[PDB]
Amino acid sequence: QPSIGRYTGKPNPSTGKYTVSFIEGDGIGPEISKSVKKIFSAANVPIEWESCDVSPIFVNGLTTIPDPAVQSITKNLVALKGPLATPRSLNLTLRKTFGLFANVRPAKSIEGFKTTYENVDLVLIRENTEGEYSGIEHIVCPGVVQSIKLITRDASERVIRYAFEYARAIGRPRVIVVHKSTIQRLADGLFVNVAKELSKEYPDLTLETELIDNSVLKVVTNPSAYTDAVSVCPNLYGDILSDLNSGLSAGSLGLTPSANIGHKISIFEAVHGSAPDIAGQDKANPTALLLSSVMMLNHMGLTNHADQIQNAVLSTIASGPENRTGDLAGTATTSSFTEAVIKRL
Amino acid sequence: QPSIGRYTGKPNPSTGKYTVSFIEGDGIGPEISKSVKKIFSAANVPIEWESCDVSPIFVNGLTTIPDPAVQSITKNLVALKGPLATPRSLNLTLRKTFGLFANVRPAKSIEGFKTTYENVDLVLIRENTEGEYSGIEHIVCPGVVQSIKLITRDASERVIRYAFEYARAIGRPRVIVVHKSTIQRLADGLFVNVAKELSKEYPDLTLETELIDNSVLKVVTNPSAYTDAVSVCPNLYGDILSDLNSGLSAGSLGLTPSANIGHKISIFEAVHGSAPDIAGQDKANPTALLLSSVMMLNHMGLTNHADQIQNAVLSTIASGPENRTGDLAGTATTSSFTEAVIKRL
Amino acid sequence: RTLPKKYGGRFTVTLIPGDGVGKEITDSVRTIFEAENIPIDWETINIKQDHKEGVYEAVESLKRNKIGLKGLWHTPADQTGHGSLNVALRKQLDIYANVALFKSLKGVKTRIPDIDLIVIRENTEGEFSGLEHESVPGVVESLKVMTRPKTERIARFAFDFAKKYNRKSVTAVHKANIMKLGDGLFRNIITEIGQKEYPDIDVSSIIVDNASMQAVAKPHQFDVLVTPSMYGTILGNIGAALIGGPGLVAGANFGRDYAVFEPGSRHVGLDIKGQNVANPTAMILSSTLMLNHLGLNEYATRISKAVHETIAEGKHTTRDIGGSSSTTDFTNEIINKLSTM
Amino acid sequence: KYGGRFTVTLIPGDGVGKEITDSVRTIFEAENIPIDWETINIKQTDHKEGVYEAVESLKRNKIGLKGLWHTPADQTGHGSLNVALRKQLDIYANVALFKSLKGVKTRIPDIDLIVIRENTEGEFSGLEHESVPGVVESLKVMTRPKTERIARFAFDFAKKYNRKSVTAVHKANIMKLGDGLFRNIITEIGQKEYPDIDVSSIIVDNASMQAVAKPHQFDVLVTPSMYGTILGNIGAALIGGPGLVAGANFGRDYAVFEPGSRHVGKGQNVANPTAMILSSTLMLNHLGLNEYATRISKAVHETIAEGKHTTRDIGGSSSTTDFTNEIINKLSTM
Repeated sequence: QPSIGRYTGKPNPSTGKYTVSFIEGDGIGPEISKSVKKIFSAANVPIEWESCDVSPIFVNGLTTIPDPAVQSITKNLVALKGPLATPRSLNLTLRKTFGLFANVRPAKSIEGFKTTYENVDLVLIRENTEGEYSGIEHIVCPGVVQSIKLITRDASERVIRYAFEYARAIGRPRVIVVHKSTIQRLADGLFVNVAKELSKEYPDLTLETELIDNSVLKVVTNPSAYTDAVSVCPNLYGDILSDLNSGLSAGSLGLTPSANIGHKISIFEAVHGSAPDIAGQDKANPTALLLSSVMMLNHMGLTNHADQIQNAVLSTIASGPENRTGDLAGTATTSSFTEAVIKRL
Repeated sequence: QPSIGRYTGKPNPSTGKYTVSFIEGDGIGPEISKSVKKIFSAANVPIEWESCDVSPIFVNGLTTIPDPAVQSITKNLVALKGPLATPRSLNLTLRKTFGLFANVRPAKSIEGFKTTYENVDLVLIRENTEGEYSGIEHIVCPGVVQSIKLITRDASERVIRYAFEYARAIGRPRVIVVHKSTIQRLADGLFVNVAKELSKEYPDLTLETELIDNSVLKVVTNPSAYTDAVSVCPNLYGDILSDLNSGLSAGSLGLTPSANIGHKISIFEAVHGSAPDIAGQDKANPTALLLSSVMMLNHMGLTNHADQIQNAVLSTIASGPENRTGDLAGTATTSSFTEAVIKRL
Repeated sequence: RTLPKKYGGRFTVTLIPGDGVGKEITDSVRTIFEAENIPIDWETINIKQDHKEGVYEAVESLKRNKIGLKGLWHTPADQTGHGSLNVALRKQLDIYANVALFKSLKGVKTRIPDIDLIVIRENTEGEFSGLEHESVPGVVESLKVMTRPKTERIARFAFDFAKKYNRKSVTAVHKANIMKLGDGLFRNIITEIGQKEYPDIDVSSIIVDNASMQAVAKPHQFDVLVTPSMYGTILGNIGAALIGGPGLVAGANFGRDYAVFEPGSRHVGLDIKGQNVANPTAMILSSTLMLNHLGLNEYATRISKAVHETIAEGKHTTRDIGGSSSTTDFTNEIINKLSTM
Repeated sequence: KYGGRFTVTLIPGDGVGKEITDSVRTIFEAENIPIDWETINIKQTDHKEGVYEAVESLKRNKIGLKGLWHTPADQTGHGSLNVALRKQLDIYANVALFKSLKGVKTRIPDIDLIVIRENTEGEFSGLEHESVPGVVESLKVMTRPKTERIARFAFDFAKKYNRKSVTAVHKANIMKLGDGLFRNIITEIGQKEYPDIDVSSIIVDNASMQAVAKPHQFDVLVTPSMYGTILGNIGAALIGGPGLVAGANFGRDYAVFEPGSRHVGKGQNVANPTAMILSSTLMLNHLGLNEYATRISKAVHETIAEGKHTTRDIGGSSSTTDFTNEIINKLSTM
């Protein structure tokens, strides 16, 4: 496990159980969180929850995160949030308060589930601090919008460090830095240079650089060619590339886990929406939130429980059409799914 | 003596004479440098010259300073340049290469010489690194030029330190930070905040802040009101203010010394032009360069020679119209002036 | 109706008195005006403790009346041209030309005598339309614009003004030596509009640092100065010092459809804090610029002669020009020369 | 007809560019088309005297056929020639056509999208500076007149080629002002000026996902400079690679035809000339020929449909010359 955003262990002195903030969110949030707890109890894992509320409080018009949740999460060092609907930016303040600088986005095919692309196993780490997130827009002359975007060596030498340590930590040879024409944008020149500087501190790893143009041409014609690699990119192309990857693996954000790594805190979440018009009806698909659990486990050190709840479980239960869910042309229900998983747990 | 840009002493091991780079420059440069040497020899000061050439070499189209002069000045730690004509910017590269971050511009009335303002004794320190010097211009839409200007805490906490240590070093109670409306430009808010932070490390000094508007109103109606104070400002207003101060003291740049202080090196110069159309004719006025010499001496520790060559000398010789020079409605020549100074030297 | 509000011979003009001192000098004008029985009705706007409902009410009043008389706030914002009112006047009413008149007065002891310069500064761009940001900690970045249409307006304004008041010199003040593009544009546009459209007027250029030096040492060489936002405050304050202080400086602000009259220095160094001690001259003289503009100005010549005469005889003069009388005493002396006028 | 002869600018490019260019020159002389090449020798996509000669030739002839440089500059839209065409000629609209071909093994069949990208602003007109060490700042503009042009261009193009959907691709969720402007202008110009055409919007990240998973939902995509390259490369992958993608670049007065993917993905005589030839037929259409365009188009479609003589990138083993000669062969018997 990566030295960069290392988990400071310490189970509960009394219970022998690790404390983990929740944030069940809304829409299909509740019923998906319920399924995670029933599979975490049923597999007997060293974890006691602590549901937080992150409803956007306003302080000086600047969106701030409630102190109840801040204290909870700063203490536990880990959180596992579900979806939440849309009112600054909820997700943007979340990353700013907890110092989350890296976003980890896996995209893997499900064995035994026929999707249009096959044998995809992609990992993409994107920067979260700067770029278009800390961007400024203004009107210069009457019909003219100017954008101002920032990139720094510090923030870059950090996702890139993490990318290296993460490739090592999952046993992958190459880290690929994706960028746009290096000579016509010295912003990508800075990102690439930083990556070459760190190349030497990681001799077990091969550093490749690729034009984002070529990357998308290759990955789409043959996704497997990147299952031995970990890609990093600047904040700019991160949104686009990660969503393209999930389109290769599944055809939607439905089955996609994500990790937001900070220097000490780390939040794990599915990236699909609240989907309110399917709430209560027990049709939700907890696979996404489940797989973020796995990533969370693995970040805590509970490797045995991680593989247990991932290896068999939902991965293998997503085989056989009477399971699945409405989204994956299945017939099962969020309840029937949870225990169908506890079956081969 | 200021700890900020402290002079690393060391006379010549053999001669017992300090080494000092020159750069006589051009136009009336030669004849004005000649006068400085005749007065430095005649007052027996521990200094051997080393005339440098700084003619702008071009390296990658980026104007660079000749290596002969670089090594000379990096070694000597002090230089004393006269005027030089105009071919990116000669003076601008000079300050970049030697790390000169502060410009010290005194403006004092001459005792016994009738000028339109009286009893002015002003000291202005301005930042030299950033501002409009490291500025960028470009065309955004077809009739629209946008300017980009930068100010940093680091460069500010440095002219401001120096301003404090220089006020202590010349026995003045107040340092006045000059700025523009603090609440409608958070650039001046940063400069003022930095000054208040350093205020506490210098308890013997009184920090006042003033709107540049009010400063120019006060200083022009009554110059004397500031002869107990040292003013610092950001690079932006530095040009304008220092030239207004010299308009008060003399009505031109003719009698004005300046110092360019860096972390180790320090260059001293007059701020008037080459004035080629009066070269050779022996009509030049060395007072400006002479007074830079005094500042140089005082920066080196030769206080006794400083006051000698300033206290009596040219200050007192500028009394009596058969001295002076053509510029000060006088009759003397640059030769007759030099020894008229050596007289009371 | 692009015209100043007027019913039956009477103009309605917006009056924005300002703070306490602003109200004192504003009342001086109100008093002289009733005494001279001028056909002006004040629509007075109370901007109570860069308060948002008052700024809205002043803008709305100016939209209706087109002409305004404005006092001071002696907060740092009002004196520099920022603060809610000034930005509203500049963004909503497009008032783009600030004019300050620096004429020496007959009975005021000044180190340099007989000064007569006019400073015209651009009021919608540069300093007044930037963007500033701190994107990495400890680093502040400014992004300011200079555009040709805005600089063409200010050029034509300056030249049209020189024409109207028989001035013979217009000098553009700029920093084109360093800002070769932006301030180059400024110097060029002014000098071109000079040669092609106003040949009877001498155009010239001066770098701003040199102009500062030249202004304190030999002010007589200048006539009309035109400058960007950023240098006009500095030149104006040299101007104010040259003639005996902010209390003597008339001012006006123009847009295409609107005009607002107000002391040209914002009473910068007009401290003299106390009750009834402030010099009302700048407000009164600005008042007469307004009269001229409204087409009155028989009234303006009289009021102007009265105050020049009153300050010429050292009696009843206010404390900042060496007298010892209150603003009220000074006002009453002026009104007194008016009845016998 | 009976006319005279068009002079068109030919800018062959590097070695591969010259191979595929010569494929077109060969097919054209074989079909005896009334076109005279005014061929311009541009050493590099940077060679200052060459770029000046190409611009000057385009000013005279108005129409151009342009090969590739496989430097990273040419493939991204930068480098001296591309900026000259954009700054001096005001060529503002890049069009790429992604049609699936009958005999090419693709994971998703029957694709037919058109990507139209703005070519004078955003990425192509910025300013970048490093003013404090280790900090790079970008200043880009999006303006309403440039986005109105690209809007009308896209809708005018949909109208002319009987396309029924135009989707604006943007990032207005984050860039609420600039990309908001873009989305709004496209949708307004749609409802007021082109009612017979369906307008829609899609955030660019979602469009990426949607393009690799369900390409069929899209028809004509219109995007700013910055997202065009990414969407275009998904497009190229979807139909079997860059060698199959026709392209054109338009200004008001000028048109330059060239492969629409800049051939992102050598050896001697092995490159696929299809993209160049198809772009060549777009040019024929534009010049008003296009009887010739229909024939040449049928020839290459037929040749690639039968797996014989196909070049190595679409599963064949023939050289570019073999492929060209096969096409010319079906032409004479037509």
